Amino acid sequence: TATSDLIESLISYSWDDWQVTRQEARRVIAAIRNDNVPDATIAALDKSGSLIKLFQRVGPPELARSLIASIAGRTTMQRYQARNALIRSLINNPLGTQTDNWIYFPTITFFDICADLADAAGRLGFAAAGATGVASQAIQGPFSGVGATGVNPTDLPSIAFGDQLKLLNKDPATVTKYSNPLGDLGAYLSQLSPQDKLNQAQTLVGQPISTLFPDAYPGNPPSRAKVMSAAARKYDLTPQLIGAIILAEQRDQTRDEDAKDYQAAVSIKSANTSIGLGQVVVSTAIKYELFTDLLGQPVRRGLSRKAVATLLASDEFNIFATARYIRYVANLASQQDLRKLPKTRGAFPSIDLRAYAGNPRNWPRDNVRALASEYTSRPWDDNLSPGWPMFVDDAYATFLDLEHH
Ligand SMILES: [Ca+2]
Ligand SMILES: [Ca+2]
Ligand SMILES: [Ca+2]
Ligand SMILES: [Ca+2]
Repeated sequence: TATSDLIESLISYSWDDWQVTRQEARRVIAAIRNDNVPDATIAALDKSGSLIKLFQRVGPPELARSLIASIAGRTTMQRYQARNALIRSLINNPLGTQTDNWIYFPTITFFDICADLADAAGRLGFAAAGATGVASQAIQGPFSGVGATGVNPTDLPSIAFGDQLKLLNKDPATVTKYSNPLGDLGAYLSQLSPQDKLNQAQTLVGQPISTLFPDAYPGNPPSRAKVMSAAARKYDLTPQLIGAIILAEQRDQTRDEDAKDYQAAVSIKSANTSIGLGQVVVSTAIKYELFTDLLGQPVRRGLSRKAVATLLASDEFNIFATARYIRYVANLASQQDLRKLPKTRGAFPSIDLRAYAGNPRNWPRDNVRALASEYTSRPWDDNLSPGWPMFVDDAYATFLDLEHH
């Protein structure tokens, strides 16, 4: 193909030219991504013995990641040929892609994640690129975590050593610095205009996902909204309900909290923190296999705890995890006997347990309120979160209003 022709030239050596430079590698990657016949291109490269050379010669891990994610993402019928060539290419024991943010994924696992993600994105309808909807520039206070800013938790600088020492000694002032920013939830909402609220919601859903696998997508990363819609369809939810849960968490989130969430989880301590958009707890993601619909069993079986924590920092994995767990909680609700949940019935008298089995568009508002309690706290133990239900319900009202807009 025209693309394989160019790639063969770019990776070749000459009288001069004893290396595939970073710029040549970038051109190769762009050619792969711009290609209208990617399977044909891979077939041609393999036939000429150039496929293994391609993987071996694109050296810096950051470029290897882009190359491998792009090829895994674009291939269908030649998927196996690419994977096999990648495997053969690693015989001289390169770092491959296993560095930096991706140090918890072996190189072949990186390929397999990208293949599964691209396939999921295609099948579930979130492959298509979103606009560069604007992120918040905030660096502290409520609504300054990744939901607002698009700054990935895995990209945040190491917490200052002085603070790590204070956090270790459980210093009140420093703990607060890295914890939930909101005390009185209702007081927080009371200080926002309707327009402020719609703005937050739009900021959250309108911007591209902060993803650890951007080149697995055919173009630019999809909007949060698109991924939330895909998850809503997969789990019989709505983007308004998923968005309400996430907007509540993100209002009660800061940049510093994000840094602590991630860094503690992958430290030698392997802390069980809540991570990312939906503040999914690492243990919950493992207990309930929350990536089931984006990653195959072979990939999931091999994931380390720290790999799981890292995936939770990738917005699309987090949105699917959040949504799958919401549907788990709703399904569990539908199996309950309301007579055995007198505190729940007391607090939410219009709760309809059977309705939980269906779509949120047909849920009473009390179902949204009760589920908010039972998302943040243990589900259906008849112990309720004090203020989370009205906090999420207000965000829900906003999404119904935004949906209105
Ligand atoms: Ca938080
Ligand atoms: Ca797979
Ligand atoms: Ca509970
Ligand atoms: Ca909307």
